[PDB]
Amino acid sequence: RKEVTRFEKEKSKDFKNHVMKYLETLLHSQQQLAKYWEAFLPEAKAIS
Amino acid sequence: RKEVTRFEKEKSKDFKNHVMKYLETLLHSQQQLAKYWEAFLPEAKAIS
Amino acid sequence: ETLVNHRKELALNTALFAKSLAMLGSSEDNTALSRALSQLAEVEEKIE
Amino acid sequence: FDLTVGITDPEKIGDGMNAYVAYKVTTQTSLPMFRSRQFAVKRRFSDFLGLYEKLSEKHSQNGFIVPPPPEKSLIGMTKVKVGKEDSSSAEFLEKRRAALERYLQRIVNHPTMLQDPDVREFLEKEELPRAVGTQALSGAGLLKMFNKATDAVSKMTIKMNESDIWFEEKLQEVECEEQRLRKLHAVVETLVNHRKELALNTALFAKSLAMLGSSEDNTALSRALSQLAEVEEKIEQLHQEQANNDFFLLAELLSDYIRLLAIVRAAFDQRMKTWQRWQDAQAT
Repeated sequence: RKEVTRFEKEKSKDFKNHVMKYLETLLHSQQQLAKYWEAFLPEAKAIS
Repeated sequence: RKEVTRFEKEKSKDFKNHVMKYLETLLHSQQQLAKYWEAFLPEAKAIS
Repeated sequence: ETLVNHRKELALNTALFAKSLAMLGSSEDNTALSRALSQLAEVEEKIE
Repeated sequence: FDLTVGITDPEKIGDGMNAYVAYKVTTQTSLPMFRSRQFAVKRRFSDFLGLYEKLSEKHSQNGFIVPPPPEKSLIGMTKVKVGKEDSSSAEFLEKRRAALERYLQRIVNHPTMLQDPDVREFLEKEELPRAVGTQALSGAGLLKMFNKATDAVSKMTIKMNESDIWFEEKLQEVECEEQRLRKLHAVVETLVNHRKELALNTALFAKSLAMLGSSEDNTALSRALSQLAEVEEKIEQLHQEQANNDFFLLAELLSDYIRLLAIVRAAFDQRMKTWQRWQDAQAT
């Protein structure tokens, strides 16, 4: 039962792994995506 | 041949239709996408 | 038109992903994960 | 944290299919049960998973706690439905590194059972076994399959207790959980298959943009080609790297989680067997 408490702690840990997954997902998605948005709109002022 | 010149003009027109397609694509993609970015990051300061 | 067919099971696949988020977010008390469900399902539907 | 390690250099041990790759493992661990703060061990897998099975039978006889799997080989062409080696070539070795990092963290999690120093010195030294690690001697599991018939008639006399009245809610709960996660595993890997023809379809779209942008002088369209093909490839590699790496990692996570569930099923099955041992002992 103490080991059961331990693997609900790793339930918290791998749920936290999905939490940090969506953390880096929102992070790299936003920074890379909006980075080439703000880098490719000033060339798309009028140049395709 | 004058009709040929006319349908190269509509070649210009439907190429312009794809041009205005990517124009509205970049427009609505950027404004809607970055709109819920700037509307969902201030709630994701720390609230998931 | 193969992509037009492709996107339909894309959308059903990611919609059932959001539904499975709503499923597997049960039987747990990490309520930040519950808000993550309630925000991720709807932004997935926006992308959809 | 005190566990600071580094695992590099997937060095092969010659030619074959799914046998042995050496690992340069540098360990800079604190907590002076680790000897001298600077070790660099060369460890070959598919050799200490037999040590892990000695650990498995050990905690079967004494009720200890083992960590996540030190995943072995003989998996690319056998026992897996299926596995690919070009994707394995460094990356499933990194998945071995992930399972080994969880191995390290949970072997620190039992610190008194971490002070079974024989296996700790086995891990932090080099005395590597030979290449005979591909055989089948699972006759113990065969005898478990034989004793399953006695299990099926004694399980009610097991169920008359009180601790399983605390436990069986977790049993039915983890049954519906394992059903819905094996279904979600399958649909996740269906998306992992889906994204490949997604990426090929949109890449051939960019190539067809480059095709049909010929035979025309509307040079803004040519710049549109030259910008759209590369931003399509950016989107391609972006959702491609997400769509494989985290999906198949969460899949390995649930997979060896199911392995942990099966071995704790076997753990209270051993508790059941020792239960009926003292039961017919006091009867006779």
